[PDB]
Amino acid sequence: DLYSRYKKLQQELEFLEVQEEYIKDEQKNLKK
Amino acid sequence: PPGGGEQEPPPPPAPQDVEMKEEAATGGGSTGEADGKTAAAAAEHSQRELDTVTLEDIKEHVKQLEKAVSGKEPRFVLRALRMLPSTSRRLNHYVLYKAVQGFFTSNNATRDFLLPFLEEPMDTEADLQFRPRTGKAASTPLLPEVEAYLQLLVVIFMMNSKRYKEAQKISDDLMQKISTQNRRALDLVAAKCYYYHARVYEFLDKLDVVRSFLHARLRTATLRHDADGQATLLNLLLRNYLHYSLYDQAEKLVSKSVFPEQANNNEWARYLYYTGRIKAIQLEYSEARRTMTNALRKAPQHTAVGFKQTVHKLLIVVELLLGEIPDRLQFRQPSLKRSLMPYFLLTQAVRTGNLAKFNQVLDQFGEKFQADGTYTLIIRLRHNVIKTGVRMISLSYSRISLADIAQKLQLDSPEDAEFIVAKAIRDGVIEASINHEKGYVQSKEMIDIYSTREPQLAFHQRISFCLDIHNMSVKAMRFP
Amino acid sequence: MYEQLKGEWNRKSPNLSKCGEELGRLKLVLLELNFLPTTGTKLTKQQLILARDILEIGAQWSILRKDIPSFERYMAQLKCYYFDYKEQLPESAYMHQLLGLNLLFLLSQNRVAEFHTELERLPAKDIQTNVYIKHPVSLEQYLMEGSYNKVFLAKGNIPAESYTFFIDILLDTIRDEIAGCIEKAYEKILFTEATRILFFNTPKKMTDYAKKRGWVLGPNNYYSFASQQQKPEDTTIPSTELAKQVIEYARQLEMIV
Amino acid sequence: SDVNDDVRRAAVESLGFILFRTPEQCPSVVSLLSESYNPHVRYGAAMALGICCAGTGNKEAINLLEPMTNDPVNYVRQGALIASALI
Amino acid sequence: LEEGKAGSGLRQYYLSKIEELQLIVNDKSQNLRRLQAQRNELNAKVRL
Amino acid sequence: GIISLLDEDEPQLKEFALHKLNAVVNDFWAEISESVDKIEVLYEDEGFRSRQFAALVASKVFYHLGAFEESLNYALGAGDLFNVNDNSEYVETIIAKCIDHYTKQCVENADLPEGEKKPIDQRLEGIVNKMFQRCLDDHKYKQAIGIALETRRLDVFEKTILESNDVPGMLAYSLKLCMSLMQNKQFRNKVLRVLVKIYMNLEKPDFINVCQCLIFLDDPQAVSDILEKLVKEDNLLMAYQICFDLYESASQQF
Amino acid sequence: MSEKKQPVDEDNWDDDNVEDDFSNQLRAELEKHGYKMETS
Repeated sequence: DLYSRYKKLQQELEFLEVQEEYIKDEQKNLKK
Repeated sequence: PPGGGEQEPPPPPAPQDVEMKEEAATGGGSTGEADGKTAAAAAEHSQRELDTVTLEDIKEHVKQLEKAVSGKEPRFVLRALRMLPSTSRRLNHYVLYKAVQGFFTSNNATRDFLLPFLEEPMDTEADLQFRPRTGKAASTPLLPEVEAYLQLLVVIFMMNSKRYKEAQKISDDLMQKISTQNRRALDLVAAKCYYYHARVYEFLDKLDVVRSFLHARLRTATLRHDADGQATLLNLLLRNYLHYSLYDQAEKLVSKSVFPEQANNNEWARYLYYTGRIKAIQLEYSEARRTMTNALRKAPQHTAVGFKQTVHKLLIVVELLLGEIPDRLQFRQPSLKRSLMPYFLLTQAVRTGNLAKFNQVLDQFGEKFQADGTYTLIIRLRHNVIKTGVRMISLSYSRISLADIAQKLQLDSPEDAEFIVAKAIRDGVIEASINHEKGYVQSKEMIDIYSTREPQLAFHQRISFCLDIHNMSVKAMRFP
Repeated sequence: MYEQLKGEWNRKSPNLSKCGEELGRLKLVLLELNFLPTTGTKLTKQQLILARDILEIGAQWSILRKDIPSFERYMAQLKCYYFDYKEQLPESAYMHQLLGLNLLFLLSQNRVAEFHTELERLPAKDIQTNVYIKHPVSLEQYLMEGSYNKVFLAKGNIPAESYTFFIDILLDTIRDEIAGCIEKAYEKILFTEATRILFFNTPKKMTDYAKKRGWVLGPNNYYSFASQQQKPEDTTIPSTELAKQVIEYARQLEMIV
Repeated sequence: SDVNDDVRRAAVESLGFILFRTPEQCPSVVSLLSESYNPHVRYGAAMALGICCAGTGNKEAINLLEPMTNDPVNYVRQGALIASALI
Repeated sequence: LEEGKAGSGLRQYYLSKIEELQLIVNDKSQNLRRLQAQRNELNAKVRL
Repeated sequence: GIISLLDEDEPQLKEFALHKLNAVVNDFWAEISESVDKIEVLYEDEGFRSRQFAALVASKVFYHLGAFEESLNYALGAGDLFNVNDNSEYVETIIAKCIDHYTKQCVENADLPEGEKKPIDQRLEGIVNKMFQRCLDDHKYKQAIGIALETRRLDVFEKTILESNDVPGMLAYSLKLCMSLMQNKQFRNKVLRVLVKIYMNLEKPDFINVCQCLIFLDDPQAVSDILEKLVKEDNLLMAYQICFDLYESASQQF
Repeated sequence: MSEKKQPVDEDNWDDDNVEDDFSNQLRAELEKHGYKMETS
C-alpha cells in the first residue's frame, strides 16, 4: 500500500495545482 | 472539624465533575479531529493547552484527597479502548468509576503509592491509539508531585515518569505516525518536565545529561518539518547555556537555526529576548536594543510576571550604553518597587557629570547588580560617564576649543583633549573635526536633508513592509 | 612513561630536541587513554594532573620560543582540560597566570568581543585580588577612557616576567591605529605634532615611517597626503532603480487576487 | 479568456471527455463553473457533469444539478434535465 | 530481522517521502479554498 | 585541539584527529566549520590513506548544514566505509536522496535514448541493488516492485514478479498498477511487452493474458500466431471464449 | 498567563521629565539667577 498511495498523493497534488491556478486565472479575468 | 471540617464536603464534588467533563469532551473532540479532518489548526487543542498552564496550576497544587485528582489513577487503571463494543464497555466503566468515587471513596493516595498509580494505569490492555489521552494522563501527575515539594523518595518517581513519557514519546514519533502529530502539545509537555528536570538538579547539582538528550531530540527532530518543536527545543538548549556563567556564547553564534517561522505569539517573544542578550554581550548594540524593544512591545498582556520585568530592566541598561534614556518608572508595579529605585539612581549619576555619588551608588547597589545577572556594567559604564560629557558638549557647542573643554570636563590635562575627541570621532559619538593649528574643533555644516535623497529611501521601507503586512493579513483570513 | 618531568626549564632552554621529546611525550598521553568521558576514578585524575602540567610547561616553552600558532594550540588544549564536566581537579597555582597570558594575548590580537565574553568564568578574582587578571582589565579600561599615556606608563610594571611579546603587539596595534587615525585630510605638521601624537625624542621610528610610508622630514616639516574623497555626484543617474521601485509596487499592488 | 459563448461552452463541455475515467474530479470543477455569471458557463458545466459520470449513483452530481434545473433560464433548465437523465 | 532491517532502508524511503506529498496538499487546500471563496464573492457581486 | 593537528603534516596524527572527529560529531556541530574546509581541500591527496573518513566527516557536516548534493557527492566518494552503514538516521536519508537523485537521472535519461547519456557512477548503483537485495530480504516484493517501477528499469521488473512470490498472483497486480496509475506512454508498451514475456512462457499458456494485452497493444499478427496454436492444440472451448473477449474489447481496424 | 520564568517578580503625579531635565539646579532661582548684577 506504501507505493500505491504515493502516486495518489501526486495525482491529488497535480489536480489541485491546475485548479488553484485557474481560479486565480478566472478571478483575474472576472474583474473586467 | 466544627469550623474547618464543615467546609470539607463542598470542595470535592462539583470541581470533580466539571473539570472531568471539560477534558473529556476535548479528548473526545481531539479523537474525532484525529480520526477525521486532521486540519485542527484553529481547533480546541491550543485553548485546552492554555487551560492546563493557567487553571490546573492555580486551581490545585496538591493531589486532592477525597479522590479528586488522586482518584484519576484508580479510575484510568482499567482502560483498553480498542473495538466499538470495547469502547462502549469502557464508556460504561467511565460512568461507573465516577459514580462510585462521587458517592463513596474508592482508592486513596498517601503520597507514597506513585509506582502502583503509574505502571498499572499504563498497563491493563492499553493501546497506542489514544495517544493524547495517554500523554495527558502522564503529564497531569507531574504538576502536584513537584508542587507538593516534599522530597522524600520523589525525584525517582519524577524521573521514571519522565523516562516513561519519553519512551511513550519516541514510540509515537517512530511507529504508526499516520495522521496523529501530537507535537503541538508534546513540546510544552517536554518543556514542563524539563523545567522540573532542571529545577530538581538545580536543587543539588548542574544539568548536562538533560542537554545531551536535548541535542538528541533536536537531532531526531528538525528533519521532518519545523512545527514549533525546534523553536522551543532551541530555547531549552539555549537557556541553560546562558545560565551557566562560563561560556557557550560562540555556540549560539554559529547556531545557524534562526527560522522557527511561527511561535503562537509565545516563543518568538522570549526567543528575541535571548538573542538580544547575546548580541549585547557581543558588543552589537544597535541590533540588540531594537529587538529587545520588539520582545518587550510584543506581549504586554501580563500582570507583573517577571520576564516583562527583566526585559525592561535590561533594555534601560543597553540604552545607557548607547546614551539616550527615556522614562521607565511610568508604569509602576508592586514588584517594580524593589527594582525601580537602583536603576533610576543609576541613570541619575550617569547622565550627570558626577563620579563620587556614582561610585557610592555602585558600591551600595552592586549586590543587586550581581543578583540581576549582569557583570559587564563595571567596565562598560566608565566609558559611558567619560563620553556623556563630550557628547553633551559636542551637541551643545558648535565650535569649542580644546583648552576650554579640558577645563570644563575637570580633566586637568590640555594634551589628551585632542585624543578624547579623536576617540569620540572614531567611535562614532559625534561627527566633528580637529583643526590641529590652535585647537579649533568644528562641527556639522549643512542641515538640508530634504531634497537630498533622504526621504524616498525610508519611504521604500514603509511601502514594502506594509504591503507585506497586507498580503499576509489577506491570506491569514480567507480560510473558508 | 614519566619522561623528562623537569628538564631544561628551571634554568634555560636553548635546545630543540626537547620539543620532539615533549611531542613524543604528548604521543604517550593520548595513547594512554582518552580524556573524553572523565567521570571519577582519581587514578585517571592523576594522569590528568600531569597532562595539564605538561601543556603548561609546553605553553611556557611556546611563549619563550616566539611562536604564534603554538601558543593558541596549547592554550585551547588547556582550555579544553579546564572544560571538564566532573572537574574536581585540585587547585593549580599557574591557572591565574595562564588565564592572564591568554587574556593579554586576546587583547593583543584586537579581539574586544572575545575579551569580554571570556570574562564570565571568574566570579570574584577580578576586583578582590589576582593582578594577573586585574592588569588586563585595568588596561582595557584605559583604552576606553582615552589615556594613551597611562598605557605606556603602566608598560613598565609587570607582575610576572615582562610580557614582552604581548606589549610588542600592543605597541603594534596602537601605533598603526594612531597612524590610521592621522592619515586624513591633514596636510603638514611639524616634528612637534608627531612628538605629541607619537612619542620618543628622535627614534628610528620616524626613520621607520619614512622608509615605509611618507612623513618625509624636509625643512622641519612633515607632509601628509590628503586621503579624502572627491566624487562628483549627480544622483539623477540612478533613475532606473527608482522606476524599478515604482513598477514593482504596482506589480505587488496587482497580479494576485 | 475567450469571449464567444460557443467556445466557452465547448471548452467546459470537454471536461467530461477528458476526465470520464476518474469520476472523483468532475464534480470538483463543475460545482464552481456551474455557478458563473452567464448561463453558458453554467450550461456547459451541466452537460459535462452528465457525460463524465455514466451510470453511477453519485448523489453529489444530483445535488449540484438540483439548483441547475431550478433556474430562470430555459435552456440551462433543459440540459440539467438532460444530465439528470444521463446519470 | 526480516522486518527490522527492512523498515529503515526500503519502507522508510516511502514513509518519509509521502509526508511532503501529504502536507502540501493539506496546505494548498487552504490556498485553494481561499481562491474558492474569493471567487464566490466577486461572482456574487457581478450577478447582482 | 584537533585543528592544529589537522594543520601539522603528520599522517599518524591526522588519522588520530579524524578518529576523534567522527566520534564527537554528534556534539560539536558548527565548531568544525573551518576544519571540514581544510579536510576537503586536503581531500585531493591520493597518496594519503585517510580519504575515506575524510569524505565521511565532510558528508556528516554538509547534511547538518543542508548541502545535500555535496553530502551526496562525498557519500559516493567515501567508498565501502560508507557502504557498511545501514543502521542509522543519518544513512537512511542520504540514500533516500540518492534514490531520489538516481531515479530523476533515469527519468532524465529516458528522454534521450539516442546517446548523449549522462555518466553513471558504479557506487550509486552499487547501493541501488544492495538496497534491492535488502528489498528481497524483506519477503515483501510490493516494496521491491515500487522502486523498480520508479527507477525505469525492466529486468528488475521481470525478476521480482517471478522469484518466490507467495502467492504467485502478482502478474495481475502489476498489470493493474500499469493500467491505473500511469502518466507516460513511452515505456508503457515496454512494461506491457515484458508482461507478455512472462505470460507466454508461463506454465499455463496462453489464452487470457496475452490476448488482453495485445488488444491493448497493436499486434495484428502475433494474435494470429497464438490463435492458430490454440486451434492446433485441439482446444475450442476456451478459444470460443477468448475470441468473444477479443470482439467485445477490441475496436475496428484491429 | 504566566510563562514559567520568574526569578524574583505616589508622591508626584508626573514629574520625571522636569526632574530628568533639572534635578538639582538651585530651584530657589533667586540667589544667582537674580543676583548676577553684583558680579558684573
